[PDB]
Amino acid sequence: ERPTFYRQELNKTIWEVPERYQNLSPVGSGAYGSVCAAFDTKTGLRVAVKKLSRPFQSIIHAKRTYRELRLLKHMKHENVIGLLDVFTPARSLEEFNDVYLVTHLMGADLNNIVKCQKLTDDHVQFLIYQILRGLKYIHSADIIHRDLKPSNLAVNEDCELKILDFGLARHTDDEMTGYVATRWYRAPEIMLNWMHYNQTVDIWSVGCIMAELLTGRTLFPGTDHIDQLKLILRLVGTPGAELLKKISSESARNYIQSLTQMPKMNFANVFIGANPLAVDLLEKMLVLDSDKRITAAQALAHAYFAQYHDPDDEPVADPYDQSFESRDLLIDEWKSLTYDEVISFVPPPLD
Ligand SMILES: O=C(Nc1ccc(Cl)c(COc2cccnc2)c1)C1=CC(F)C[C@@H](N2CCOCC2)C1
Repeated sequence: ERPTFYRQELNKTIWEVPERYQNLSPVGSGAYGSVCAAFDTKTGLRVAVKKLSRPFQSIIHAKRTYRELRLLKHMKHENVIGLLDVFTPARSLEEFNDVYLVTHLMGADLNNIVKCQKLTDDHVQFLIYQILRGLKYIHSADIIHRDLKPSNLAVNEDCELKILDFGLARHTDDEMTGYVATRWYRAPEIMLNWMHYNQTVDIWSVGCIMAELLTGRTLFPGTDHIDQLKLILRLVGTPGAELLKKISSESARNYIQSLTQMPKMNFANVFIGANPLAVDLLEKMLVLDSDKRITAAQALAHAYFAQYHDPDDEPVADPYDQSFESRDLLIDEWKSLTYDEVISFVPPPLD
């Protein structure tokens, strides 16, 4: 009933995997887990196999593992990463210490593509169309990516795009400091802790990515947070009273009122020679007030995507029960939760 498992030490971590996974080759590790490329002999797919580093070490660890499983079990979209397989070598709940996730192997991101390929406006259209299509799906289930960047967008040779999160790491304070790609794509409200954030933080990141595809250059390469806010605000303008009032942090509100007031720039003179439709969409994405930002759903109807848009083939997600996000549980409760879900996984119909 249970497939047979086999052992292999790679980089002094033990991998126990069903025999159907062959030719395991390490691709990356990080505090939260290690990844291998593999060949699934049962489907003829090349796969990535993520083994979670100490999945139930803390409460906050055990919850995180439960969170990633649920997410990845829910996501079934062309432009979003799907789960091909999840497994444990544990034979019971008492043995359960280890969690392995299987997806389609990605190889080449948008950061590979913007660095090493001349992109036409049609290429930018197709790329941004697919992110927006994926985000419409992610957002309709109330899931927020929070970390959209070119290194989290997976792109094949026909320019076809999947949203994932490659992040194997902790997301600390220093990793966000300095001249770092980990902070260039973030919405200003979440970068600076301005207010309680929402879905539209993802849209900010899309406008950041999109700019970069049009110019082949980072839109906001801040040497630090404050220097990144000065960049942002130079492009889009210092806020007025209406937005100032919405920033819950009085301390941070006091800082943006220190700044010499600036008008929103002429985007057609920042983005010299762009499709005026690309320009227009950028101005409706890169809006400081997240209440005023265009949504994915509204963006898929923008004239800039007329060649791709089909309102009959841009689906929403199924209802996602996220009520667990507001419960306190013990490790063994998260672990058992995770376990039901492992033991319950039913494969994609081999498409
Ligand atoms: O992609 C995820 N996890 C994941 C889960 C399993 C694996 Cl194997 C991977 C890595 O895939 C690779 C690795 C190396 C080379 N090619 C492909 C990643 C995500 C985890 C999340 F918790 C969230 C998530 N994301 C949420 C927002 O919408 C998009 C999906 C994606």
